[PDB]
Amino acid sequence: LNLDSIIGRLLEVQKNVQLTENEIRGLCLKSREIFLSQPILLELEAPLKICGDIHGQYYDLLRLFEYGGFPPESNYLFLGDYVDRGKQSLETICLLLAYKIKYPENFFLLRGNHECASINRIYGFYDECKRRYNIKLWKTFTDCFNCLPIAAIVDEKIFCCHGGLSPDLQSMEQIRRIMRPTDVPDQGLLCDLLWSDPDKDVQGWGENDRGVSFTFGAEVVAKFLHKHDLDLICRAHQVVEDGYEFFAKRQLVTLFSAPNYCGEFDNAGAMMSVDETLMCSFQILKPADRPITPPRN
Amino acid sequence: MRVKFNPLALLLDSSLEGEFDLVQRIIYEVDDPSLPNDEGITALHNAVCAGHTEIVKFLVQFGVNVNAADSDGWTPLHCAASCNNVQVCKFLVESGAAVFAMTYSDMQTAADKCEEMEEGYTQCSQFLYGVQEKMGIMNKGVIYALWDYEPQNDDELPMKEGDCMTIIHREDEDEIEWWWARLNDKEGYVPRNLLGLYPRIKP
Ligand SMILES: [Mn+2]
Ligand SMILES: [Mn+2]
Repeated sequence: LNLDSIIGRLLEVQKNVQLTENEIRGLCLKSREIFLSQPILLELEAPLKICGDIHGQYYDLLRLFEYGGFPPESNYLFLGDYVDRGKQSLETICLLLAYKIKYPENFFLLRGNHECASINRIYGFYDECKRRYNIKLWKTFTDCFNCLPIAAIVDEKIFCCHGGLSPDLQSMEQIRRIMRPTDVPDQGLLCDLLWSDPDKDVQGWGENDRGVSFTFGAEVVAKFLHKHDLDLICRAHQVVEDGYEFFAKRQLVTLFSAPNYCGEFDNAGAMMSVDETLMCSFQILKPADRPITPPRN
Repeated sequence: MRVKFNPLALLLDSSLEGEFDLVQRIIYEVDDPSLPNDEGITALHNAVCAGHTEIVKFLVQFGVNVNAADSDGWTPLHCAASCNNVQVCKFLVESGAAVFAMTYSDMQTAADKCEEMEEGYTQCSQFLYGVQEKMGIMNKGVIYALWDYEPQNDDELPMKEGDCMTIIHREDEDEIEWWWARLNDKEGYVPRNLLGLYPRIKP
């Protein structure tokens, strides 16, 4: 398994990239062991860039790295949803897994609700695997997705996860004790961490139109940060018009990194840069596609 | 060690959200409060679009660029007009707004942006069109340059920003967009889209 060769062929579209089935298998197998050798609740330090959903928009992932600096020039934390919907989920996850193997201490992937064999069975990734390779490769990705970490804390101040808060989340130790490999359950802590949404019109825990997990209001955010001495929740999971959106007086931020999501929205993508002093700023991926005096009459 | 957001990002968001208390603090930590985001939107744009009048005043009294244009050429006056917000429209005009500033894709002024089917349309459009009509006639024809201008023709007045001039002759001498003005002891054409009813507030 030659990672420089693999990354080179993936970066050459800077259009499909033809990696071999065994190369892709090796990416899943080596990254899986690294995921299991690190905690399921990551403890990270700034500086780092944090990115939201990509959903197989491979050319936008390259734009993210051009803007933010290709690994290892910058440290990265991705918050999940790498596959499904977009046309190039395979290139997207293969490059992220390749970077994870190259720089396992400077490159980090969180599990999103689409890193799940029940969800990506129907939303595109299963079809992409079957079309370009076979079903057995899709099952290898599942074994690897089942070992992804699910949350991260940056300098004990920024709680990061794909979805959001959970009624079942009383202490960070309940995250740490979730054993891997695991599927995404229908309900409970792991499910909520990958599936829940904030909502300005909800007091407490509301219903979630996805049919999964809950919505949570601004007071839940404030209570969670106060109890755990956190300053910020950083999550993804929802397309937002400007690529990033504040909630609950900037105690929560939603990050979304796929511009013109699904080709249906005109949204921008954003990533958040956290520097060594925890000063946070946003880099925007614009959708890829005196004043002048009058003339004399 | 605490989480903090980029002060410019705080100025834009607090101006959009109506957190006037934060606007007053964070503005002294931004290098240029007129600096826009990645689409040309400034703090004044957000305050005007969201209707936070006290913030609109504060930013304008602070000396921000009352005529900052976005990617489409939208000025704060274009924004106020599209909200049919005649009161903000009048305060901007009294604060140096380029009345005849035009957007790029359509060549429309703020008056053209008033929304036909929303409330406040009659008063807001009649104010702005009325200002376009009586500009250089009312107030003894007194007008103010909002930008510098080195002349491109011999019959054009040089303008410094803030110059106070009198419109001797407008829109009736084969020039609909240039006006014959007097600046001190000289007369000459001036371009209408760089002029205001009142001068800017100095930063
Ligand atoms: Mn998603
Ligand atoms: Mn999601």
